[PDB]
Amino acid sequence: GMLETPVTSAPIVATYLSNLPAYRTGVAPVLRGVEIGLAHGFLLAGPFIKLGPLRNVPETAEIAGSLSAAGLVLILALCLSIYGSAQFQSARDPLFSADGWSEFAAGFLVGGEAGVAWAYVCTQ
Amino acid sequence: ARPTWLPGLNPPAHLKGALAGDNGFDPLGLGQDEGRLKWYAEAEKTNGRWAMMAVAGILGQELLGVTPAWWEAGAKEYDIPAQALTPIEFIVMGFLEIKRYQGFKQTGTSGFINSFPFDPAGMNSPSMATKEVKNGRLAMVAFIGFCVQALATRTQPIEGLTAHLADPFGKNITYYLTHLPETL
Amino acid sequence: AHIVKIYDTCIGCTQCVRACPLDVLEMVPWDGCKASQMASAPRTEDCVGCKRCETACPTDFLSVRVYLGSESTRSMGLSY
Amino acid sequence: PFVPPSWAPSVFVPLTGLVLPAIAMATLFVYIEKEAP
Amino acid sequence: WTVPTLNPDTPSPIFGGSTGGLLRKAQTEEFYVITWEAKKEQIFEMPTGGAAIMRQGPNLLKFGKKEQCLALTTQLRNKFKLTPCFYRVFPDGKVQYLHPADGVYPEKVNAGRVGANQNMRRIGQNVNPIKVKFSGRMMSPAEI
Ligand code: CLA
Ligand code: CLA
Ligand code: CLA
Ligand SMILES: CCCCCCCCCCCCO[C@H]1O[C@H](CO)[C@@H](O[C@H]2O[C@H](CO)[C@@H](O)[C@H](O)[C@H]2O)[C@H](O)[C@H]1O
Ligand code: SF4
Ligand code: SF4
Repeated sequence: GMLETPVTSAPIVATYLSNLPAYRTGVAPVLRGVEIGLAHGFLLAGPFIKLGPLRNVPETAEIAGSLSAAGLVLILALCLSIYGSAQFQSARDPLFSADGWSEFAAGFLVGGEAGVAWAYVCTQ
Repeated sequence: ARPTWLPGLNPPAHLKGALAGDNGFDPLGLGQDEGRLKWYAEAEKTNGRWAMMAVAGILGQELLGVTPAWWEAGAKEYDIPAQALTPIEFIVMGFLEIKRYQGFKQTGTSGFINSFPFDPAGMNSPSMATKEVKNGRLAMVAFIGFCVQALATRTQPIEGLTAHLADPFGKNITYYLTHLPETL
Repeated sequence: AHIVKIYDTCIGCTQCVRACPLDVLEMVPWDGCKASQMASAPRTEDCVGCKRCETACPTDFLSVRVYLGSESTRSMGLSY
Repeated sequence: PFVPPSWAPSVFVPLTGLVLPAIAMATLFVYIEKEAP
Repeated sequence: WTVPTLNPDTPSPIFGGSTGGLLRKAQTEEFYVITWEAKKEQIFEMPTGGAAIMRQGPNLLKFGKKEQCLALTTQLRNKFKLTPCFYRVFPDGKVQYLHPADGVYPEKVNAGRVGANQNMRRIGQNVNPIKVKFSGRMMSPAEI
């Protein structure tokens, strides 16, 4: 069969993945979308603020960077939505279905924008 | 047991719950005619769709700092005078609406120009239909609030909210309604 | 699926059948040549278009010809 | 009468360079992936 | 000769495994199974890479595409003088048998086969492309 390896087949690694929102079955797709969106949205603000074109402005740097992070989350939400449209047109987990993914994309937008807003509040 | 607008109310016969946003709220029995119901259902969306854009526009214009009030904007002067705005609007807006009706008759669904349904991104689903009307109904009710609050308060929507936020118990409808001459 | 045709100049050497790496061709009885056998292409849906059969045909011009056509998972030789 | 407003580029450049391409790509991606009945 | 029936419980060669094996296609579209009898335990080369030891007696392997099965068949026949046969297996559980289609390897002429895609003319006697134009689809003169 496939080449066995500790990275591919280890107990500690398997348990960690099984607890991630993507693999945690039994949770509504919308809730998983919010949990995933919040984590990525919070991180997405970092690089824009520190290395953006308006990084050296004292107060505008925080606003401009976070506002660009919010924009990228919006674009990503569109990518999630159209992916579901193309992939699911006609199985065990509700997420991998036309109904499930549409809820998942909506949750990501709500969670992602909340994370970007929450990141801004931390700064000011 | 589908929820109803009034707890303990049995939905009437003419409301079967099929249409998106159905809650059994037809006390006056207007939708009892199937032919009229199909027209009304589409008519509800378009009134709501215009409302949703209008509410966003009023809020967008206010937040961005557009100084003229959303009700005084008509009197304002632009590069193109009213001598040309109305003729263009009638010609352009007529074509969109004339073709909208033609498509609705043939297919029965909403659309844009020659696209019926107009769903480029393939987001259409039974869930999205409910989300559309409920946001649409909210905008319709919200817009009337903008119009009524303009008369009572003569203030922009957010300005009214900020005034309400400033003093919660004060700046309520009682102040503006009772002290109407002052706010005018 | 590709198109594979056997023409009446075949001498029944069997080299095309041996060369084929997907068992697309086979030999069948015939009376039009000394060997009394002719090449056949019954399983062209498995053909990938390598043209190893044409490389192996001694006759001039070729007696087996491959015309690349519509692509698919089998004809595109994919294992994924 | 013809002269557009001085703010036209501010709206149309982002609109035709960032917004319409996004909708166009989404429209095309969904279209090509769509399966026949 | 009758069509053999595949035995899914047939033992497989001694192989550690590799990254060149089956992919998600096997679980959704199809895969291929090759079986043969071994006179003695011997080392052979896997078409997917590496070396495997064939057990004495029946052996069974699974491959991702037909060419891989027929590549191993050539190795077993030419060097080890064995007589392998392989199938096409679908995810629904159906099993299709092929090679040898009629029990005799195609290189050897056998009575009962029906000629297919045989043109009783030369390559130089095909019609011109203009005469097969607007036939509803791109058609070569050889097709007609
Ligand atoms: C790879 C090459 C590269 C790099 C590193 C940069 C870097 C930068 N560019 Mg430049 N740029 C590049 C190529 C690059 N550019 C090219 C090819 C062009 C021409 C098209 C430009 C044109 C350009 C412009 C026009 C501008 C920049 C700007 C910037 C700055 C901000 C970029 C930003 O907001 O990123 C946002 C970053 C992210 C969203 C994330 C980045 C990736 C993260 C850090 C990956 C982390 C992975 C992590 C470690 C994995 C963990 C796994 C674990 C959990 C298991 C920054 C200094 C801007 C500026 O003002 O510069 C001063 C700016 O205006 N660039
Ligand atoms: C353009 C306005 C409009 C239209 C045409 C409709 C049409 C419809 N609605 Mg909807 N609705 C609207 C606005 C509208 N609605 C608004 C703003 C709300 C939120 C307050 C709702 C909340 C709502 C619910 C909860 C339900 C409906 C339902 C219905 C159906 C009822 C049957 C029928 O034939 O009604 C025909 C109706 C008309 C032709 C309306 C004519 C104009 C009226 C008489 C004016 C009333 C003015 C009012 C008293 C003053 C303003 C109040 C405002 C400020 C709050 C039908 C599809 C039911 C359904 O099953 O839908 C699928 C249902 O359950 N609607
Ligand atoms: C015509 C196309 C176009 C346009 C209009 C822009 C515009 C911009 N680019 Mg560039 N870019 C383009 C093509 C374009 N780009 C292409 C093709 C590439 C790849 C080669 C890049 C690669 C690139 C990089 C790598 C960077 C830029 C950046 C920028 C910004 C530079 C100015 C600044 O200081 O912004 C400051 C920005 C702000 C103060 C915020 C503006 C608004 C944000 C981005 C979105 C807000 C969305 C809103 C909240 C919600 C949705 C609204 C919507 C539905 C209407 C600006 C937003 C820089 C930047 O800062 O990006 C974020 C940057 O680092 N671009
Ligand atoms: C169905 C569709 C209905 C119509 C929808 C319209 C959506 C809104 C479009 C708004 C476009 C921008 O329009 C708005 O730009 C400027 C806002 O300060 C104003 O422009 C004016 O003021 C500017 C700021 O001082 C100056 O730089 C301009 O020279 C001056 O003309 C325009 O007079 C106003 O109309
Ligand atoms: S097609 Fe060519 S190689 Fe094949 S049997 Fe005929 S002559 Fe021999
Ligand atoms: S092209 Fe390749 S696969 Fe097809 S018949 Fe010739 S040798 Fe066989």
